[PDB]
Amino acid sequence: VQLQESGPGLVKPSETLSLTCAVSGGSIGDDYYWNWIRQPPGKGLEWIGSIYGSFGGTNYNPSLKSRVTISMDTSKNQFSLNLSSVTAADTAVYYCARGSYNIVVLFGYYFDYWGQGVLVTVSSASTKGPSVFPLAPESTAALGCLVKDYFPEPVTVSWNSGSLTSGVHTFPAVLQSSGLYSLSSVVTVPSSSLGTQTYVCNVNHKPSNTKVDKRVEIKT
Amino acid sequence: ALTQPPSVSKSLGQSVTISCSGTSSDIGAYNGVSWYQHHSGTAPRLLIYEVSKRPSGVSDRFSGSKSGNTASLTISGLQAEDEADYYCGSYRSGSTWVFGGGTRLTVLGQPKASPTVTLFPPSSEELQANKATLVCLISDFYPGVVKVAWKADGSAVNAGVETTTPSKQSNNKYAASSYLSLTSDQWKSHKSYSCQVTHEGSTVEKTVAP
Repeated sequence: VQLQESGPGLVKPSETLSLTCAVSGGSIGDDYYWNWIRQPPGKGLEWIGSIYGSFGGTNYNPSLKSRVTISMDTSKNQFSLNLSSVTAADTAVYYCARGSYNIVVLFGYYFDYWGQGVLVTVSSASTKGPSVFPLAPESTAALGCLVKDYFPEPVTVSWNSGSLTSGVHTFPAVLQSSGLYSLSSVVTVPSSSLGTQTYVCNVNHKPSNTKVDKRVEIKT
Repeated sequence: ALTQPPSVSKSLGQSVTISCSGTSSDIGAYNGVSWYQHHSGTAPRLLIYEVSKRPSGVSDRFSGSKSGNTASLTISGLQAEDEADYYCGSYRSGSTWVFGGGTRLTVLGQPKASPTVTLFPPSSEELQANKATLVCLISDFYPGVVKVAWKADGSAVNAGVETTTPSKQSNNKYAASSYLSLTSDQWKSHKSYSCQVTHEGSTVEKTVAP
């Protein structure tokens, strides 16, 4: 039983935020509550609303009720969120979550399974793809990649298509006064391996379709 | 809403209780208060449900109770792991669901750790675009406070510096990074640049050069 949010990571102020949750390992039509929950970075959790799988009834957070629509699709096994006329207050990590229960009238319900969450940024700023620069490289050596000047979050970085995980450290991004982000990812490797083993950082910034595998070599 | 202490500070090994004050329309209307743990980078984690039940996977150290309209989470034998935000929540008659405001739990007494510093010069291809970004990566330190100083030929550099707020690594130490954004002309105009990280009165410095 798994849930997965998807949708645009960037929405302009006053527009409508739309998200979908794909549910696996169980029928959405079963006797569960299906929920949308959000958390602005650095702030608290907030229940948005629910749709009841068996009968399709919705309940919404009263402070959001006028702007919120929750739907479900029995085929596809999905339910979704529409949040209209957004502002920067709506910038948040959005989660879908299953609400299970025993009896409800005696016990209410609780959220046992959650999606991984999707960040949605509400901003009028333009999407901007990063530049990806190698950070070129004793018994041990640090090498890396600079992912420079992008918007919005997030960027993902893996190494050698996910086969190199040991010694990898991807750093949280800096937000510069420009309004653009930069992050770096570093891997420490044996120096004897250099010139033999190839190291490639796999960078993805989906909002800008910037998908780069950058080879990192010692400077010559 | 449901009211929690914003902050609680305790020491390793000790026990802590976090309260959650609601109404007779939620906490006092059902045996349906639940508790969630949240670390940055992961979905909230269910700790307690139906006031005091633990799902499989949640340790013995977590327990829940309620009295009237106030629910309580107790965590025993506090470890570095337990540093997180904790939320209570409840169904509310007869139709909605409400989270507590959250409680930031700090666990003190963790071992001091000095930072490791890695400094990279600009790449060749960035320079070809007439820019130069120096990257100072700072890792494995505790507590999570550092001061960064950049120098060019031993002179202080104030312009072009951006430095992140420290964030926890998986190993419960902190990481941070500092970026010095220059032009290529600037980079080539000096003999060297240094990143100096000061942590609890001790300093670690790295230098790069064109």
